[PDB]
Amino acid sequence: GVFNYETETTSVIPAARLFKAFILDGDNLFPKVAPQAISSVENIEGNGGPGTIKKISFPEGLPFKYVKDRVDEVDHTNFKYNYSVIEGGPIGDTLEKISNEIKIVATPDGGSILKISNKYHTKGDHEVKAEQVKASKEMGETLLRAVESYLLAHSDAYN
Amino acid sequence: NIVLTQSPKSMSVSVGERVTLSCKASENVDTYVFWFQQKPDQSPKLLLYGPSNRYTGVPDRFTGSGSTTDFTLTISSVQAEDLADYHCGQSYSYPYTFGGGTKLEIKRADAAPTVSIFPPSSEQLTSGGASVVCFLNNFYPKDINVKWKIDGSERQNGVLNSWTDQDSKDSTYSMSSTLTLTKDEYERHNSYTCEATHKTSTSPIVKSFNRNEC
Amino acid sequence: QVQLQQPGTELVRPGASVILSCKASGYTFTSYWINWVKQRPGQGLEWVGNIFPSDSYTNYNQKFKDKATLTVDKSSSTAYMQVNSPTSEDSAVYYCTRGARDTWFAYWGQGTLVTVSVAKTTPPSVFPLAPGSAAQTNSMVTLGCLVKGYFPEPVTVTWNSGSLSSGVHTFPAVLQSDLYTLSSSVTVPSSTWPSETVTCNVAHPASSTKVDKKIVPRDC
Repeated sequence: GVFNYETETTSVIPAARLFKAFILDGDNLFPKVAPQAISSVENIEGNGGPGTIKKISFPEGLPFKYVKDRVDEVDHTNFKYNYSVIEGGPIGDTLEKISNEIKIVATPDGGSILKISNKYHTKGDHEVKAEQVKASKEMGETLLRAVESYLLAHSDAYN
Repeated sequence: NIVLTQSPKSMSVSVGERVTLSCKASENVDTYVFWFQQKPDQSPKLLLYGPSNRYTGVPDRFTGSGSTTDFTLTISSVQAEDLADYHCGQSYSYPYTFGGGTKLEIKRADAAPTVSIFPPSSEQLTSGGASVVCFLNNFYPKDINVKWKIDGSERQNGVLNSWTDQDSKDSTYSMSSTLTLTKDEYERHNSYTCEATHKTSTSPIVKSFNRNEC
Repeated sequence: QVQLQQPGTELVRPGASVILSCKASGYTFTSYWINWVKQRPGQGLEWVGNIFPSDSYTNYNQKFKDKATLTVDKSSSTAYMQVNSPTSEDSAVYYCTRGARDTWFAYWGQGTLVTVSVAKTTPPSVFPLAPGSAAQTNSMVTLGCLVKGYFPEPVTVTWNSGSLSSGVHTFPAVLQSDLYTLSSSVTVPSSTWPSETVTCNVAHPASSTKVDKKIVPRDC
C-alpha cells in the first residue's frame, strides 16, 4: 500500500532561516532543544549531505529506541527536503518504509508555512494504524515548536 | 553540479618539507568535503574524511581545513611514501564531484642509473623472436636518454621504452628500453650495446655484450 | 572484514553489454549505499551514481544518465553497474564503494578494468632474463624476466611468490599492435644468487594463465 497524509502549519520565522535551522542543522539542534523526544542523532554512513543515513536515538521510555532515516534530496534554494524512514520504529511487518517531504514557504507577512507529506509504503495492503499518523504529527509538532522558541530567544542565530 | 578546483597541477618538495594542497569549489559546500590519497597502482584511499579530519590510519603529518569554498590538505613533513596523487570530493549537492587531483612529487639528490643489458633468452629464440632489454635503474632526474648500437652503428627501429614512477623508498626512477627484432637479423650481428646518457656525467654509462663471445 | 569484491578485468566488443558485479560481505548489504566511481588511465575520478539496496533507490550523474544502469540482487547481496553500447571512451576502471560513519568512500572495491576492443584475448609468453655468460661480477646482481605479447591488460608479476618485494621494478606495459608486453627486474646480493633460487611468478587472470620462470644462470 502507499497512503499519503499531507499536513500544514505556520511559523513566525522566515522560511529561509527556519529552513537552515529546523532542517539543515536541525539534526543536532533537536537533542538540544527537545531532549525528551530526541536523545541523539548520528551519521551511520555519509557526511550529512544528500544520501546521508542517520540513526536517531530516543530517550529511554518512549515507544521506540531508535530509527534510521535517509536524506534523499535537498533543494537549497526552494527549501524542499525529502527523506525516508527505513529501519526501526514504525518500520516492520505492516510498514516497509515512510517517504517524507517537507517544503517551507515564505508567507507575505514574513512568517512561513511547512507542508508535509507522508507516503507510508505498507506491506501489500495492510492499513496505516491511525496510531502512527497521530504521533508523526505530534512528534514533528513539538519539534517545530521547540525550535521556534529557541530561534526566537536567540535572535542572532542561524543568520 | 559543483566544480572542485585543485592547484597546482603538481608539487615538488623534498622529503621532510612541508606542503599544502588547495581545493576551491564553485559554491559553498559547507563541510561536505573530503580528501583521497591515491598512490601509483592503487585504488584511492580515504585520507581526510570531512575537512581537517584524519580517517582511520592516516598519520598526524596529515591535516586540513576550510569550509564555505576554500579548503586545504597539508603535510607537515612529507615522506617518501606520501608520494601520491591527492584528490578532492564534495557531497554537498548531487552529483558528487571531484577535484582534478594534484600530484605530489619528491625531490632528492641526483643519482646515476644502474645499467644492465640482457641478450635474448634461448627460449624466445626457439620461436624466431629476439629481444634485447636493458634496465637503467634508480636514477634522478627523470630525464635520461638511451641509444642502441648494433656493432657501433645506431639503431632506432624496434626499440621500446617505459619508466616507472618515482618509487617510495628512495624517490628514484627507472626505465627500460628493449630492442626487439628477427632471430635472423639478431644473428646477422655481433656486439650489442646499450647507451645511457644521463645528466650526472658528460661521459655516458655503457653496457654491452658480444653475441659471438657467448 | 567488510569487503567489496569485483573482477579485475572485463573485455568487451564495442557495442556489447558490459556487466560490472560487486559483491559485498562483512556488513548488512541493505543498510548501506554503493557509490560507483569510474576512472580512466591517469585521469581524475568521476562519480557515476549511487544506489541504496533494499529499496533500490538511485541517483545518476548526468553524464551517464542513459549509458549506465545500477541495480542490485539483495539475495546474493551484490550490486551491478551495467554499461550499454561501450566504446573506447568507456574503457576504464570502475570502483564500487561504500562509506561509513561520517563519510563516503571509506571502502573501495578492487576496481575492474574494462577494455572495449575487437582484439582477441591472448596469454603472455614469459622469457627469463639472466646475466650473460659474457658477464662480470658486481657487488649486487640483477635479474628479471619479460612478459611478451598478451592481451588484454593487466598482468601481475611477483618474485619468489612475493617474498622478494624490495629491489623489484616492474615496468608499465606497452601496446604493440594489439598485444601488450612488459618487463620486470630484480636485484640481490651476488651471494644469494644463484646459490639460492629466484623465480618470477607472472599471472594473467584474463587468460586464466599463471607462469613461473626460474631464473637460472645462462650457460654455454
